[PDB]
Amino acid sequence: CSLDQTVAPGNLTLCGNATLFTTFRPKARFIAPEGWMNAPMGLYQRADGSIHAGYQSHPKHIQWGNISQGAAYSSDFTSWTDFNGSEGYKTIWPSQIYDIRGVFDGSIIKEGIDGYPTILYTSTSFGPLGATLNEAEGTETQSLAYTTDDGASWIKLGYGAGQNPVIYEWPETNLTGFRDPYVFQSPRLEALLANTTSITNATGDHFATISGGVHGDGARLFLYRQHTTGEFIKWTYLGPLVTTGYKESYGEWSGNYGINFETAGVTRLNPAGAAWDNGSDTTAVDFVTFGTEQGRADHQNHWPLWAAVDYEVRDNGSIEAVIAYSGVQDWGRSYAYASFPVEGYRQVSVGWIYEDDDNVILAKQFGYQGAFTLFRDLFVKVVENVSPSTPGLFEQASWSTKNSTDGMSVTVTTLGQRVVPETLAAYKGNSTVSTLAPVMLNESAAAYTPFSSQPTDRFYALTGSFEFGLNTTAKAGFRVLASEEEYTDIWFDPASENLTVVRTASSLIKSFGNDTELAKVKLYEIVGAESKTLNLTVFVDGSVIEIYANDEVALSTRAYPWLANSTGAGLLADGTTAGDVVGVSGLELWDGLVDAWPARPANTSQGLVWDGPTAAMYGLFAGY
Amino acid sequence: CSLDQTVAPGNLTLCGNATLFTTFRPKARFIAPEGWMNAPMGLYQRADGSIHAGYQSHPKHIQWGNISQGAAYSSDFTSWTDFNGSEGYKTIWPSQIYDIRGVFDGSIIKEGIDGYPTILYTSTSFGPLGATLNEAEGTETQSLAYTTDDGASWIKLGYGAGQNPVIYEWPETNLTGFRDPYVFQSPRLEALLANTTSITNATGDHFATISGGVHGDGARLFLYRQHTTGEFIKWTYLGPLVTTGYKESYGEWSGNYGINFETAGVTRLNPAGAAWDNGSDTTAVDFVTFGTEQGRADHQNHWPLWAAVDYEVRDNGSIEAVIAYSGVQDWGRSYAYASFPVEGYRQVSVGWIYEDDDNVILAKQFGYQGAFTLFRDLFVKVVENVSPSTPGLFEQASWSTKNSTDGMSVTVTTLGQRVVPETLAAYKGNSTVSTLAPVMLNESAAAYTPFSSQPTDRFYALTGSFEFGLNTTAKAGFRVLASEEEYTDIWFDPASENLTVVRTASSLIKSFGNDTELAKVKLYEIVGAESKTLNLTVFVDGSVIEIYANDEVALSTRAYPWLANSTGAGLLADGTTAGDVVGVSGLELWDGLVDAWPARPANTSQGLVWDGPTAAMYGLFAGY
Ligand SMILES: *[C@@H]1O[C@H](CO)[C@@H](O[C@@H]2O[C@H](CO)[C@@H](O[C@@H]3O[C@H](CO[C@H]4O[C@H](CO[C@H]5O[C@H](CO)[C@@H](O)[C@H](O)[C@@H]5O[C@H]5O[C@H](CO)[C@@H](O)[C@H](O)[C@@H]5O)[C@@H](O)[C@H](O[C@H]5O[C@H](CO)[C@@H](O)[C@H](O)[C@@H]5O)[C@@H]4O)[C@@H](O)[C@H](O[C@H]4O[C@H](CO)[C@@H](O)[C@H](O)[C@@H]4O[C@H]4O[C@H](CO)[C@@H](O)[C@H](O)[C@@H]4O[C@H]4O[C@H](CO)[C@@H](O)[C@H](O)[C@@H]4O)[C@@H]3O)[C@H](O)[C@H]2NC(C)=O)[C@H](O)[C@H]1NC(C)=O
Ligand SMILES: *[C@@H]1O[C@H](CO)[C@@H](O[C@@H]2O[C@H](CO)[C@@H](O[C@@H]3O[C@H](CO[C@H]4O[C@H](CO[C@H]5O[C@H](CO)[C@@H](O)[C@H](O)[C@@H]5O[C@H]5O[C@H](CO)[C@@H](O)[C@H](O)[C@@H]5O)[C@@H](O)[C@H](O[C@H]5O[C@H](CO)[C@@H](O)[C@H](O)[C@@H]5O)[C@@H]4O)[C@@H](O)[C@H](O[C@H]4O[C@H](CO)[C@@H](O)[C@H](O)[C@@H]4O[C@H]4O[C@H](CO)[C@@H](O)[C@H](O)[C@@H]4O[C@H]4O[C@H](CO)[C@@H](O)[C@H](O)[C@@H]4O)[C@@H]3O)[C@H](O)[C@H]2NC(C)=O)[C@H](O)[C@H]1NC(C)=O
Ligand SMILES: *[C@@H]1O[C@H](CO)[C@@H](O[C@@H]2O[C@H](CO)[C@@H](O[C@@H]3O[C@H](CO[C@H]4O[C@H](CO)[C@@H](O)[C@H](O[C@H]5O[C@H](CO)[C@@H](O)[C@H](O)[C@@H]5O)[C@@H]4O)[C@@H](O)[C@H](O[C@H]4O[C@H](CO)[C@@H](O)[C@H](O)[C@@H]4O[C@H]4O[C@H](CO)[C@@H](O)[C@H](O)[C@@H]4O)[C@@H]3O)[C@H](O)[C@H]2NC(C)=O)[C@H](O)[C@H]1NC(C)=O
Ligand SMILES: *[C@@H]1O[C@H](CO)[C@@H](O[C@@H]2O[C@H](CO)[C@@H](O[C@@H]3O[C@H](CO[C@H]4O[C@H](CO)[C@@H](O)[C@H](O[C@H]5O[C@H](CO)[C@@H](O)[C@H](O)[C@@H]5O)[C@@H]4O)[C@@H](O)[C@H](O[C@H]4O[C@H](CO)[C@@H](O)[C@H](O)[C@@H]4O[C@H]4O[C@H](CO)[C@@H](O)[C@H](O)[C@@H]4O)[C@@H]3O)[C@H](O)[C@H]2NC(C)=O)[C@H](O)[C@H]1NC(C)=O
Ligand SMILES: OC[C@H]1O[C@@](CO)(OC[C@@]2(O[C@H]3O[C@H](CO)[C@@H](O)[C@H](O)[C@H]3O)O[C@H](CO)[C@@H](O)[C@@H]2O)[C@@H](O)[C@@H]1O
Ligand SMILES: OC[C@H]1O[C@@](CO)(OC[C@@]2(O[C@H]3O[C@H](CO)[C@@H](O)[C@H](O)[C@H]3O)O[C@H](CO)[C@@H](O)[C@@H]2O)[C@@H](O)[C@@H]1O
Ligand SMILES: *[C@@H]1O[C@H](CO)[C@@H](O)[C@H](O)[C@H]1NC(C)=O
Ligand SMILES: *[C@@H]1O[C@H](CO)[C@@H](O)[C@H](O)[C@H]1NC(C)=O
Ligand SMILES: *[C@@H]1O[C@H](CO)[C@@H](O)[C@H](O)[C@H]1NC(C)=O
Ligand SMILES: *[C@@H]1O[C@H](CO)[C@@H](O)[C@H](O)[C@H]1NC(C)=O
Ligand SMILES: *[C@@H]1O[C@H](CO)[C@@H](O)[C@H](O)[C@H]1NC(C)=O
Ligand SMILES: *[C@@H]1O[C@H](CO)[C@@H](O)[C@H](O)[C@H]1NC(C)=O
Ligand SMILES: *[C@@H]1O[C@H](CO)[C@@H](O)[C@H](O)[C@H]1NC(C)=O
Ligand SMILES: *[C@@H]1O[C@H](CO)[C@@H](O)[C@H](O)[C@H]1NC(C)=O
Ligand SMILES: *[C@@H]1O[C@H](CO)[C@@H](O)[C@H](O)[C@H]1NC(C)=O
Ligand SMILES: *[C@@H]1O[C@H](CO)[C@@H](O)[C@H](O)[C@H]1NC(C)=O
Ligand SMILES: *[C@@H]1O[C@H](CO)[C@@H](O)[C@H](O)[C@H]1NC(C)=O
Ligand SMILES: *[C@@H]1O[C@H](CO)[C@@H](O)[C@H](O)[C@H]1NC(C)=O
Repeated sequence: CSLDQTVAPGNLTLCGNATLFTTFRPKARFIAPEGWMNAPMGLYQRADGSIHAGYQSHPKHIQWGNISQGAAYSSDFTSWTDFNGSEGYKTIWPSQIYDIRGVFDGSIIKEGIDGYPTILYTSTSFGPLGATLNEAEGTETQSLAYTTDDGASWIKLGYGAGQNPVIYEWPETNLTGFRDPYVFQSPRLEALLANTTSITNATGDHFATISGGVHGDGARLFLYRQHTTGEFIKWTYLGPLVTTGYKESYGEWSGNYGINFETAGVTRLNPAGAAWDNGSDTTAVDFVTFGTEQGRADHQNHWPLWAAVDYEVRDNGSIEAVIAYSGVQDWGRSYAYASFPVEGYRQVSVGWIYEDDDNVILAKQFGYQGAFTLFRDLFVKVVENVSPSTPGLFEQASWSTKNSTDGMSVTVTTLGQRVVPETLAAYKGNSTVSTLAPVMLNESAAAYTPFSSQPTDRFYALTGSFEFGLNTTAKAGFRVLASEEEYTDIWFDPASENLTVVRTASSLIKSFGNDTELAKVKLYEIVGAESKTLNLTVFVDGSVIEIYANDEVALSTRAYPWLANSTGAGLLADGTTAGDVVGVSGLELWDGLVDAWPARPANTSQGLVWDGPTAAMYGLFAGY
Repeated sequence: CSLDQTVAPGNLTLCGNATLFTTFRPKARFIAPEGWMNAPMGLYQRADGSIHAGYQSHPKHIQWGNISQGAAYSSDFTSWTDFNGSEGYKTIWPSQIYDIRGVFDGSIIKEGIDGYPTILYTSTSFGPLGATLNEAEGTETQSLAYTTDDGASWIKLGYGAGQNPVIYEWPETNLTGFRDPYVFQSPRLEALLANTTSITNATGDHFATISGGVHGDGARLFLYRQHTTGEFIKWTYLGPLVTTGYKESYGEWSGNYGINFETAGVTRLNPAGAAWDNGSDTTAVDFVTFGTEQGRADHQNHWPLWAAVDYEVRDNGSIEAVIAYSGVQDWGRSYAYASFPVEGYRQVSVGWIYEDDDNVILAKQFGYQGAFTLFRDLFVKVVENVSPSTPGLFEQASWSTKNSTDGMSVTVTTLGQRVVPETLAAYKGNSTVSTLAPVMLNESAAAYTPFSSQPTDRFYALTGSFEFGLNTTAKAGFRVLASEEEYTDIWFDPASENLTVVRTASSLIKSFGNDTELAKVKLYEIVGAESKTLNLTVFVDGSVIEIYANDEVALSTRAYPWLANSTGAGLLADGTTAGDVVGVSGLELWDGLVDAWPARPANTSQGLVWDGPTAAMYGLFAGY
């Protein structure tokens, strides 16, 4: 095993465990110290204002198993500190018959058991578990634990009648899944249900959704309500909140609803952020965010989606969330988005970016798998004075339109996402910032034009505003992690409305994924404008490439170039001419970003272990 | 619910939990503080000379489940103190994927991991588990834990490759069971295998048996040897030690070998007690003790047996224990005998006495189930100068015979059992002792003759020597727990060789078992004697009646008389005449015995709990 990054890569499968630990590793974002991670969980803002972030964790392994909550905290979403207790950075782990198969995703009741922060989580036990298997009742249940030390440790309720697990009966037969409880308060839902509480007797101030579906008949999001305020044992099933069809698709802008939901949550937003009104705010919109499985040919069969919904009250005292429009939270290699409330009327969302090594060829050599996305403020994105001649505008696919009284302009509403300002400020302030001169891309434009200032490593951010003609057929964008022989191309093609990440040359190492990523982006044309603009921001962080367009479209992906000098970046141009010109302005490079884990050494591997021959006997975990 | 024991019992099923806690409860023996107990486990003499006793335990329940090690200690086998830690009186419990279904029986390596006492135990996980089910590999494995605080707590080895569980591969396919590891040192077996260690490479000083069987083909005791001295991870399977047939019986004196062995152990004894010679002691005999299941129509389908064995060395470096003669360790409601070494060349055996409420009618009202037997010294019982005209003597069923050179007398050898002297001394010294005049039972004998001194409660011991004519047809014995309306009759009938416990009148409460207990007892007639003698000792301890004959035959059973005055005792006589006389001598009553748990209050119930609806979902434990 040679680690010489000045020559072509050898057979890297001969390299030892964690020998490639630092080679491709993000430095500027949330990531476990080592080993396997997946979904964010247990997210909450603590009493001191800091953020507690949990994650699905399997230390010293590079595949999923014995799944536990790893945890850390931060005052600014950006610089983090690991918890360190008797189980290292874990704070909840399988320990009881009801959760011994895995401590799955859960969410936080801020004022819970004895007034303490309390997690409601999916406690798993034995038996077939999965949307494509014959799962039975009891395999997935929902259980409580609380913390008396602000997340350093959690105490589970006892096992038994009137204690854990607190939710165990399936609300309908033949479920594809029954997990990922999302607990939330909702003045909106309370107001809607207030006239029906005699029917159900459920009057608590917390609601919970559980994600699942029904075999052969599509996904379901089940709504429960806390039966009595201040009491956390009894949760009353109201009814299905979201019901979709077996592999139903709302269309090209909306992914596919698959067969089963995972990590679903419910929020209410207005243009500024989170909305906590009872329905009286006419600018507020109700949203559900949710993962779907088995409705996609690639990306691990997973779509991270969202929908704007209009609530209807059923005669039996339940709520139907009728989908008004439906979109995609991230178009790339991410999933398991969780959102949580943050002071100052914010709702913040974060997901998991998986690797692109699905055949598990170099995972042991990494010594870890997975990272988070950046933390994102959610809000209602409102675009005013939109031209009615914007192509495809009245499809109203993942947005709504409201015509002006005179019919000459439109107001567009959709889900907005932007990186939390704390992270952008910290990134910029710790980076070498190069403000770049604007560039007209015309007949003289090369295919690739390096920026006048270059990155010094694989940790940087770039932004630019690309102004296109209304009938352009030109393509433009950014090339990143670039040398002569390796590079990743991010293109926007206004004629097709497609944002693509072409990865055919991303790496000389042939075992990593190289499929082209694709997102749809609607450039809402403004009344009186003779052009249309794409604001494109890209974060490069080890192997992560995380792309944001117009505070709306997100696409996370992976690139693993071998060569030490595959760090460059610049502008891409295709079919730009004297007549079909792309004006690029607002160009800026941030080199360095932030060291997100200042207390960690460069190599936090503790080695990898094998569970031994019993892993295959039990049949629950891969064992490595 | 009336608790008036001066009148007939009402409907006691209306009584609350643990309302009958003290009514029938043993006071003079080892018993858990409350709830369910079964098999003794983890038995060892600690460095300070005290005895550590573990037991299969399910606190706050009255059926088996979440099975754990409860523990206590004693300096004299007789007066005990509970451990008290974070889990009350438990010291090992289900906590890992490999043992979450139950911490089953295990035994002690005195100088184990890092020099500490170490338990090798059956760690159970999910799946069908049982001799009549389709069990698979992995459901029962064997794991290690060690104690740094003399049994107050145990630390398990980690889960994984080269750690726990340490034995997981089935030695043969289609096992009926794979549990109850019994670890022991054996100069005998080491000497026998010393010439074959090149074949197996197993040279350690500890052996371990694992109890089981093969579907359709009878029970098996599998022999392992520690691969290397001072190392405890690697155990090498040598071969089957004991192989018996599907429901094979050695005869009327030997129970039935059933389909599967449980709690089997291996020892070597001589007339004084334990023998640690390499084979050079010609007075020493190798014994296996073992439970069998599904070879009995009653007594929970369970026989606690023993066999004298002659070891043969196989060509593959394993040992065949060929059964020379075969007997019964206890003929009544006991099972799960464990034996362990005690200083002064002793091997001490103790079992579990279950209740006689198999339909679980009053178990909740008790608030507990089960107790131990008394602790018993094992030894080789040798009877000299036996008359060749002793009926059935040369059947050599559960004994061996050696003729004198002249053929006129025989030496009989069998397994001896007697209550440990520490317990007899403590019992006698703390009791009101009445030494009773001898009684000739003849034509004037009533059916029942009360002793001249009577017990004052349900805690007493009695002994007597019954001298019978060689051709008697008379029966005699003891009546205990007796009033006019309730009593339990213990009869010996020399003509049939049957010791019986008739329980048709044991209690006015009709839900308890009332079947007649039966043991075979061989009165070895002595050359020149014109009579034959039965030495019969009976311990009455709450509901336990524990009977010993001739330091050889043991029979444990249960009686639950309701009336407060059903405590009396005396002599039984049937068919005694002027000519057929039974001389009773050496009569003595010990009233009171010992308070075995002096620190415990009278009622140590902590209430009972229900596991809730998930118990049936998981399908592992009854849930109460
Ligand atoms: C199979 O068997 C298994 C083993 O038996 C069984 O698991 C066990 O289940 C039981 C029962 O559910 C659990 O017991 C509970 O424990 C809770 C606390 O748990 C935390 O702390 C314990 C103990 O910690 C000590 O010991 C450890 C180990 O040495 C140390 O690490 C600690 O530092 C600490 O040490 C100190 O104390 C020791 C003595 O205890 C000393 O020896 C020592 O020197 C130190 O001084 C830990 O062991 C726990 O860890 C385990 O669990 C966590 C997850 O929780 C895992 O991550 C971890 O790996 C371990 O597995 C854990 O950290 C108790 O709070 C709980 O007690 C209450 O609940 C019951 C009702 O169910 C009540 O009877 C009781 O009164 C308590 O409730 C009161 O208090 C709470 C708040 O405190 C209130 O909310 C409640 O309303 C109530 O209030 C009352 O009192 C108030 C105040 O007075 C009053 O105001 C009110 O009005 C009211 O009256 C319970 O004891 C046990 O933890 C499990 N153990 C394990 C190992 O799993 C399993 O379930 C079985 N399975 C099946 C299928 O049956
Ligand atoms: C799913 O995830 C699960 C959770 O992660 C996982 O279970 C966990 O598995 C790990 C890995 O196997 C276990 O970790 C081991 O722990 C052993 C000790 O275990 C006992 O103590 C711990 C910790 O106790 C502290 O914390 C608790 C809880 O707060 C307190 O109650 C205690 O009082 C104590 O508190 C103090 O310390 C804290 C910090 O640790 C402080 O915060 C605190 O303030 C106090 O100061 C307990 O938690 C354990 O309880 C659990 O387990 C018991 C059964 O064992 C249960 O009954 C109970 O309910 C709990 O479940 C327990 O009591 C460690 O000994 C062990 O460490 C060694 O082994 C590894 C190799 O595997 C080595 O890397 C390491 O070096 C250690 O080995 C050395 O030392 C031993 C002797 O000590 C030697 O034999 C050995 O050769 C080696 O020697 C070396 O050093 C020598 C000396 O320098 C030298 O001479 C030699 O030459 C050599 O170099 C390991 O860390 C962990 O306990 C499990 N936890 C739980 C909750 O289950 C599970 O397996 C996963 N499942 C799957 C399927 O993957
Ligand atoms: C005395 O000790 C007991 C522990 O032994 C304590 O707890 C009680 O334990 C008993 C079992 O011994 C429980 O009985 C079972 O109850 C089931 C139905 O429960 C629901 O209704 C009752 C009555 O209104 C409620 O009290 C329960 O509420 C509690 O539990 C819920 C969770 O469900 C919690 O949310 C609450 O907070 C409470 O904790 C429940 O709502 C019942 O299905 C079950 O069924 C069988 O058993 C009886 C008797 O054998 C049969 O008649 C019947 O046919 C069923 O038999 C089954 O047999 C086998 C399985 O064994 C199957 O093959 C069959 O098909 C069949 O299903 C049983 O009756 C009791 O619920 C529980 N009480 C609790 C927790 O409060 C007592 O509390 C304790 N007393 C005191 C004062 O401390
Ligand atoms: C680097 O990290 C790893 C952890 O990932 C550490 O541990 C190693 O982990 C790997 C798995 O990643 C283990 O590989 C597996 O080994 C199985 C056979 O093991 C035995 O032989 C080896 C080699 O001589 C011994 O080292 C082992 O000894 C250890 O374990 C025993 C317990 O058995 C202990 O008693 C010892 O003390 C040791 O701890 C064993 O004796 C092997 O069966 C398994 O099989 C497959 O995997 C490969 C690669 O994918 C395939 O080629 C092959 O076809 C098998 O594929 C399976 O795929 C699926 C299941 O995934 C099935 O559907 C198929 O049917 C098929 O079975 C695998 O190769 C390795 O044993 C283990 N080593 C240990 C514990 O020492 C490393 O130690 C660590 N390195 C360092 C330096 O720290
Ligand atoms: O960690 C559990 C947690 O993650 C979620 C959301 O993705 O489900 C994950 C899921 O897959 C994981 O487990 C498999 C092991 O077979 C592993 O290959 C995969 O990489 C993991 O993401 O967990 C169940 C059980 O494995 C799968 O059906 C599901 O796809 C979330 O729903 C859950 O709380
Ligand atoms: O506690 C386990 C321990 O006991 C032994 C010896 O008797 O096996 C007991 C055994 O039965 C127990 O469990 C059943 C529950 O179905 C209960 O009804 C019974 O009263 C208990 O004695 O355990 C297994 C699994 O339950 C049974 O097949 C077996 O009969 C010993 O072998 C083991 O270590
Ligand atoms: C980058 O590295 C490769 C391999 O060392 C080399 O061939 C190339 O010239 C380097 N310089 C660049 C891309 O500017
Ligand atoms: C569907 O549900 C029932 C239990 O409600 C179960 O018997 C059945 O096996 C399930 N699965 C299928 C494939 O029908
Ligand atoms: C309420 O009605 C809806 C629509 O029919 C149904 O899906 C849901 O199960 C009902 N809620 C119940 C039975 O609690
Ligand atoms: C919205 O505006 C467009 C363009 O003026 C028009 O075609 C459409 O009918 C309008 N919709 C409504 C509801 O008035
Ligand atoms: C650098 O990053 C840290 C950690 O996020 C942040 O607190 C600090 O303000 C940043 N430095 C600047 C803006 O100069
Ligand atoms: C644009 O994307 C869609 C997928 O939504 C695809 O069908 C189409 O071929 C793409 N067109 C171009 C030119 O990239
Ligand atoms: C024993 O008690 C019962 C019921 O109180 C009574 O009938 C009987 O006379 C009592 N005395 C005895 C058996 O000596
Ligand atoms: C017997 O053993 C094999 C595995 O060795 C297994 O396939 C089979 O199902 C077992 N049970 C029966 C009843 O044959
Ligand atoms: C040794 O031979 C015996 C008798 O054939 C056999 O039962 C046992 O399995 C053998 N031991 C092995 C293969 O380790
Ligand atoms: C043992 O003694 C009996 C009675 O004397 C006799 O019948 C039998 O043959 C003797 N056995 C041997 C081996 O000499
Ligand atoms: C009474 O019993 C205790 C506890 O077993 C024992 O130590 C003591 O010697 C006994 N009293 C006597 C013999 O007087
Ligand atoms: C004595 O016991 C045996 C069982 O071993 C039985 O067959 C026989 O009938 C009994 N005889 C009498 C008279 O009790």
